[PDB]
Amino acid sequence: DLEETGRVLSIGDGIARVHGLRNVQAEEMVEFSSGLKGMSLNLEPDNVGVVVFGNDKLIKEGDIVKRTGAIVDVPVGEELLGRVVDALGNAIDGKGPIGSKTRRRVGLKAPGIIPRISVREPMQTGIKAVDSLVPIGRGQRELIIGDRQTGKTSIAIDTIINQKRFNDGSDEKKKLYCIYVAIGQKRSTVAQLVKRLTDADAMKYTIVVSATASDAAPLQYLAPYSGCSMGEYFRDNGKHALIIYDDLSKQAVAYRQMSLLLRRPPGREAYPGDVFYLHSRLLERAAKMNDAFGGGSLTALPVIETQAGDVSAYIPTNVISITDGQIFLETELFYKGIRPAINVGLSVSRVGSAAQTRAMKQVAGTMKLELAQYREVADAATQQLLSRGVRLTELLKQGQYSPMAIEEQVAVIYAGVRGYLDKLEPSKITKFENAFLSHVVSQHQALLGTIRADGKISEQSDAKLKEIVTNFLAGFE
Amino acid sequence: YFRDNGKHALIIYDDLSKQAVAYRQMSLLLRRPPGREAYPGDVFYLHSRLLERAAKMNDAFGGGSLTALPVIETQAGDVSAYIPTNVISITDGQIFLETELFYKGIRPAINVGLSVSRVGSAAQTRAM
Amino acid sequence: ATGRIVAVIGAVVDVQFDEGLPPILNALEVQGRETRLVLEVAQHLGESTVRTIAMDGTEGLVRGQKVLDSGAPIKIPVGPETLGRIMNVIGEPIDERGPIKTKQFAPIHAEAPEFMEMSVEQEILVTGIKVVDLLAPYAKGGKIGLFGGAGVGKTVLIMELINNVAKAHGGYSVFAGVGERTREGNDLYHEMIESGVINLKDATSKVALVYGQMNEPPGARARVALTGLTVAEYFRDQEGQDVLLFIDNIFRFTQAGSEVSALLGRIPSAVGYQPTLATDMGTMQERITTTKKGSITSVQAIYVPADDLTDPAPATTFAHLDATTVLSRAIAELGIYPAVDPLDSTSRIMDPNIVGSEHYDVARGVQKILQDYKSLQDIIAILGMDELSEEDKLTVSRARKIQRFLSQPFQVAEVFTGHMGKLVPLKETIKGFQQILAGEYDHLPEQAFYMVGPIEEAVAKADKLA
Amino acid sequence: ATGRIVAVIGAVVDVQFDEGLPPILNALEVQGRETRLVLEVAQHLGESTVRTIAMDGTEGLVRGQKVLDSGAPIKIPVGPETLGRIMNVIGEPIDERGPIKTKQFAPIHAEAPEFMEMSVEQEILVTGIKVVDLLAPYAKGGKIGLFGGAGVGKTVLIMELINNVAKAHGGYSVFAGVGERTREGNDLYHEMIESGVINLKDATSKVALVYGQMNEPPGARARVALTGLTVAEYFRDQEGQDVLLFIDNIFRFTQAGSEVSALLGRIPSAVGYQPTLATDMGTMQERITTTKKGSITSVQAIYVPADDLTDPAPATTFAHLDATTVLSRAIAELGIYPAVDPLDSTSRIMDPNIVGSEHYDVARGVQKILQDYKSLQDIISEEDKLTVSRARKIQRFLSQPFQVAEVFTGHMGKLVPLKETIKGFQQILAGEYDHLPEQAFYMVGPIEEAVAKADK
Amino acid sequence: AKLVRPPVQVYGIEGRYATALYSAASKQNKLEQVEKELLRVAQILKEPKVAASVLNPYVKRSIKVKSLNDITAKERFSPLTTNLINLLAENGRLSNTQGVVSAFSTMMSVHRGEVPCTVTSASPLEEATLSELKTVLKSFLSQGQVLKLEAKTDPSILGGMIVRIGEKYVDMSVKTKIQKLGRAMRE
Ligand SMILES: Nc1ncnc2c1ncn2[C@@H]1O[C@H](COP(=O)(O)OP(=O)(O)OP(=O)(O)O)[C@@H](O)[C@H]1O
Ligand SMILES: Nc1ncnc2c1ncn2[C@@H]1O[C@H](COP(=O)(O)OP(=O)(O)O)[C@@H](O)[C@H]1O
Ligand SMILES: [Mg+2]
Ligand SMILES: [Mg+2]
Repeated sequence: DLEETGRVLSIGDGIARVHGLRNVQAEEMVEFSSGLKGMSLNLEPDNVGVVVFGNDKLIKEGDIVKRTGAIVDVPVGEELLGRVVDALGNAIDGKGPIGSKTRRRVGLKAPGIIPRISVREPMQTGIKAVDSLVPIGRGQRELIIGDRQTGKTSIAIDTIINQKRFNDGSDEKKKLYCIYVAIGQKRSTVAQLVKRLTDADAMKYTIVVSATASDAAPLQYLAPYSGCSMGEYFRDNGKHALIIYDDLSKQAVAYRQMSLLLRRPPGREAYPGDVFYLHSRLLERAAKMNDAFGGGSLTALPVIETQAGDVSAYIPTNVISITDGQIFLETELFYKGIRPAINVGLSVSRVGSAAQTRAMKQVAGTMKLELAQYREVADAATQQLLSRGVRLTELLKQGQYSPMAIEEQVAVIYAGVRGYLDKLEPSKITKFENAFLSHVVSQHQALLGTIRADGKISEQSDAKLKEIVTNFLAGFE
Repeated sequence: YFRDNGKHALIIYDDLSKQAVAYRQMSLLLRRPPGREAYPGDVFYLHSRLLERAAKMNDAFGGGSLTALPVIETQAGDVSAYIPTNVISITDGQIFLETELFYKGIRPAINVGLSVSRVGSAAQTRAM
Repeated sequence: ATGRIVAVIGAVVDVQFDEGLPPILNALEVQGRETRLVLEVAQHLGESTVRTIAMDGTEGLVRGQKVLDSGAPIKIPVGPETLGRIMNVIGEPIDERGPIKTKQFAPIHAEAPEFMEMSVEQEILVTGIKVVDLLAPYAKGGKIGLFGGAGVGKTVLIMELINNVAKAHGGYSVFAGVGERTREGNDLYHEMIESGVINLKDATSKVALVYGQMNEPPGARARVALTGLTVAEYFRDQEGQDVLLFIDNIFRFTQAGSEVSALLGRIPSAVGYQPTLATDMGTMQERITTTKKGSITSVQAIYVPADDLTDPAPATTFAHLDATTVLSRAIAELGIYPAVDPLDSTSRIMDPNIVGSEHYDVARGVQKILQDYKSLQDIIAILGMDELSEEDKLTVSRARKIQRFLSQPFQVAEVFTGHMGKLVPLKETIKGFQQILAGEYDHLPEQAFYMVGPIEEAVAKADKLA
Repeated sequence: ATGRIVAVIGAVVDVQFDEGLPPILNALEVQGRETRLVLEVAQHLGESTVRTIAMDGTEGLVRGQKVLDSGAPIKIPVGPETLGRIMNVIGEPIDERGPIKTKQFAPIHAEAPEFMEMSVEQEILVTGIKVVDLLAPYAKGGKIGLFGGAGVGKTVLIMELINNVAKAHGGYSVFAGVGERTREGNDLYHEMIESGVINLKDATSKVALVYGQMNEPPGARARVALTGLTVAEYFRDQEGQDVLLFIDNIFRFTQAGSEVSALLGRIPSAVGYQPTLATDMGTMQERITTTKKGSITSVQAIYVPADDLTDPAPATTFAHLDATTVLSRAIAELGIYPAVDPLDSTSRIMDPNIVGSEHYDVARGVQKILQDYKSLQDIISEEDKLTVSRARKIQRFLSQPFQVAEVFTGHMGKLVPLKETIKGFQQILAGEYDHLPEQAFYMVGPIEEAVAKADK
Repeated sequence: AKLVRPPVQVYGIEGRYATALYSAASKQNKLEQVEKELLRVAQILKEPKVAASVLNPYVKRSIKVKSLNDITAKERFSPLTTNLINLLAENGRLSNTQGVVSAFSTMMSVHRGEVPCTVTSASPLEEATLSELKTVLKSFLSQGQVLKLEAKTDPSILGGMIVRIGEKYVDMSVKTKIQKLGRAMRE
């Protein structure tokens, strides 16, 4: 038979030229006799080019290749939550089979103009710097960009952990299901990350798709789309999903490899001509659906690694032109101890200021103004400006794996920009903050609760905050 | 025509970079082997057998002449590209224009340092 | 004519017709699809086989699938019945409001206007932005191109020009979204709905929208620019109106040509683009022009890959534009906005016989002083500021003041900035720069000019500085 | 399976089989040669033809020469009997000491451990070297980029790491000489024989050597790293140890990969490296990790081409480096040995959540006081001189007498454990020893011996 | 699918189709039959009518192969010959047909053991010495071979004789002799 079965003419360069399959469709998942799977990429007048999703070593010439009749898809559903799957949706955590009952095509298209609606709901990252100056809303694509070892994966992990305070509540309109796609990272890194999430008890609502560095380049090229489909499932059912592609530079590298072994004309930095469409067709699927489609959304946090802080490279500028903002993680800031090393001068969120809560906006518009002044100065008043700015940057520094609720953050920024720290020693601010937090978590649960429920800061709550911070400040060093 | 009928002409190709790009498209589509910047191998021939037609005949051929002023657009002042260096090596001297001199108030922004006229004083009136 | 599919390479389909080989640029339909799939013929490979660019996704195609010739290029509905709608590249309405009940259809491929039709009128177009109007003023009917890397402010600038020009406009207006963010299209649709320009309940809409965005395969991104051109061409020729045409982004047209050209079996030119880059851009950009039968004022955003302003695509586009505005990242990172580069933007009407000798002298003085400051940059950076001549310190101070003043807050940028958008008339700009040049404000701090309106607000702020 | 050579082009040999094609990455023995020549399969060209890269020179190959398939990748002999011996890319002893009488073999092409076998917590590897265990600790199972070249005591540091890991952790080491100068290979061999690391007379040798020299076809120089990694993989899995795997150099591994690619006709990537650069490095490095049996800790000498860290080869090997040990020459001229630069040596486990807040605090304090000492020495008071004294004592205390050099200076060997290093530097920073002379810390083990020497 | 390779190999598309037919025929034992029918269909496809129709680059591939089927089926073709014909036609490899046939003939020129050898001398030879030379250069051969003599005459070699038998090659001409003289006396 030469219509539902083929013979491998020549395997090499990660491509299998297969003879037969007169009934195969473009982008159809064929199955090699070795147990492997592949995608029917090229359909030529005599042979079929098949991308192999694995090691070419497992394939010889003459091996029979069956067809599955289904375009490349992944298993989706709630059954994936708490599972570590690979780019093909296969459990690699040894916890049995994925009990999914529906599948979704990885190569779908993004929703058009009408099914969308402007971003309106907050996506609390739990990080003071992000939530205050770079607000991210559900349905946005915010780019985490920066050099190697600057704190990108840590930001993503803090976000996924922070979502825990919502995913245990009642209203299904605030819960957020997270997905972390790993593209070419060391596998030990992903194992340790999965453990870190298991300890914080954030696996019960997270999926981890891992196409690590030892996986074939087609797996690293497909993994983002498996993740985005697992997220589109939640998006199309009125639910909310966050997804982190960590990172897109390594998927771009894998695609460049796949393109050069196919002998396609390399462009700038030897990248293929369509290295932009590669990421655009993927980051466009993170959308906010209107109510006539479910109200669901999908938030994407693509990570990008720059070389020597160079942001005007090829792939960084591509993703900057695709996403709705960025978060610059400088390395000189990371060296001086500032962590998270967010360059709040260059970081931006175009569609986030409409996603802040009222209270966070009340304190953060201010804080942004004073930080802008402090940055543009670096007299008698400018000394005050510099001092307030130094205090505020010292307030933005944060620990790790400890994201703060929105009410705690607005309380801290309130205590900061209301002048109440303009006399303390900068190097002590941090500790003050810590101590302060404990106090407010002990003796002011009702104030935090009403700031939360109201989502705003009323004048009664403002006066309570002022009196509370002054009482604590007087009883301090 | 004018050159051969005793009259004097003055031709201005504006510019030759775009003619070279058109020829490069025709070549690459004809599957001819590309060279530097994917230009064909004989683009120098293309510009030379054109700029050589600008001569000054003697009085046994009417005395007419034909002056050429080919124009060339460089990318960020890179006169070491393929087509710029070809046309520079072909012609009898250049008139370099810069943008730094153009915004310093010097208009026409002729950079006198790099501009040369291999003909020189023989192409001037006595007073000038 | 009925052919079959013999090769499927990504977005390029080779189909073998038995008899009745369709000419080049024809549209073919693929039989057996849930949604319409149009293939445009690009080559004749011999053996009665033709190569085609698909206009949508090509997954699920199988070798041997039927294909029907339509016998004509991709025809889109044109007319006043297209205003307030949203059509994709092949002309289907994608706004979910029913079909476009117009009378006639036009083909998206057409010949550029001849030479005798070109008009040479050059009235100025006051946008209200200080740097644009001072240094690179636009013209009615001209072609405007906003260059700039990724994230420097092209889209905000186009939204500002839509707010300042497409609202006080008399004629119609077209917006062609060629490979850009879809959420930007949704936001533009709704912002135009609320502002009364698009009227969904009656037939008084003043804008037609075409959208093939960065999620579409390269065929759609390559031809949606031509679709928008076709709509604007109808509104210009067949009604003699005054049309505006906002294209964003036009670099995606060339980039899509490059994405498909590898598979069309062609030797790559320089960088990696198709060998036919310049002529493709020419046959597209020559249709976008004001004839003597109408007028098309075009504003085209132009991406710049890796900020390389010598990349073949923008370096080829430069010749097609009447006025260029080159946003720069080195300036946006100074906090200045809009990030226009005052020393790289040009215009064909910056001529003393057009904008008046006064405007010309002011513009040239601003450019000259900024260029001198740019020359001093390295000395100032290494050998300190207090090692300069007194005249040099004067020029440095004045030039920094001018740098700040050239910035201006936008009405559409007040969502993530808070400041109030200003609209500086031309006279106010000329006067303010006359005064700053003359040193009439060497006592205020330069910080007073950052992000203000006219010079009155500058001195008002400078007083508020104490 | 028996095929025949149908084409020879330099180091690329096309071999045609009649039946039973060998899978990719298999080893083929060319029949009828004085010396063994192994071809490694790289492609299936069709018409039952495979393409291969040769592990040794292809002089004297005739079209139609028989070739035997081995049914498995390049199988090297592994086991404790490898210790002290030297072997080439295919496991033949090149030390002229007879066969490597081991009991089992292993293919050099294996897969990285499964996700369920990884170790979930990073833990420090105690090397007994004060500066390394304080300022730039070595993660157990991580890759360490060892910078610096000649005249900074690099090979002494290598032998001392071997010795310390063998004594404290009881795990052997492997030295893969990827693209080594043969002169330097022999020099290192003899230095290892002297310092007791290798022992040509008994069964107590610590390191196993694997050499692929500068004068081999690029296939050999590309696969020698996998050969060394296979020896170390045996020591980790079947013995359950904490192995060290020295790779010198790693940039020559990348270069061999690039050459192998260019020979097979693949289009070059950016700069000039192979299109499969990141994937080559990944499939190599993802085997060096910790499992539920043991671990493998790799120390890789990094060469930076044209002193450019944004070059694709350093930029790609950096993604796998958990630490860094910079040997400066200025620190060597100052009499400090090991000459590890204290400030430039970084790490990725210098994190309180990992090394504990105590250790992190002591190390951060040492780094801070050394940085302040440099900033003060920029000028050349009240307590600035106190910091200067403490910093001079810190610099002196960073040095250490290596056992592998006992034969030279007679000084004993000091394997300072982590607790005593932490406590000693804690006491030096607390000012407890502000009165001792600064020379009382030069070349000392724990702080106890520092005060003992301070007595004299 | 296992293929039996001929003892001599030809390359290019010609050689590929030639060895394809060799394997297809040796798997049903019709070597001489398909060989003679190949030579005859080669003669058929070279008569000006069809030899001119076959290479017209516009005649449709389906109609061309159908007409070619019509033409070959009348000579009572065995299935293998018309199979190869249709395989060449539906692949557009018809202008090469004769070449393939040529190649195939040479393959049989090795199956029968035909060793082609040349003996080039100054002047034409009489067949008594030619026959004793056939005997001489037939003595080299192993068990079971036949030999094809193709002798040419060139006075440029000024005498002697050159025996190029397959790959073996002895040069007993006076020319290489006097070149040996020149090079040896000069050195
Ligand atoms: N806010 C922080 N506070 C304390 N430590 C931090 C903080 N952020 C990062 N770190 C530490 O600095 C290191 C940065 O590594 P991290 O994975 O978080 O960033 P990365 O960009 O993903 O690095 P890589 O390029 O290797 O993936 C981590 O070891 C982390 O523990
Ligand atoms: N007039 C402006 N004022 C302040 N910020 C601006 C202004 N214009 C652009 N920006 C900055 O640029 C970002 C978006 O610019 P945009 O036009 O969308 O980039 P692109 O060229 O990719 O389309 C904004 O988030 C903002 O940070
Ligand atoms: Mg990471
Ligand atoms: Mg844009």
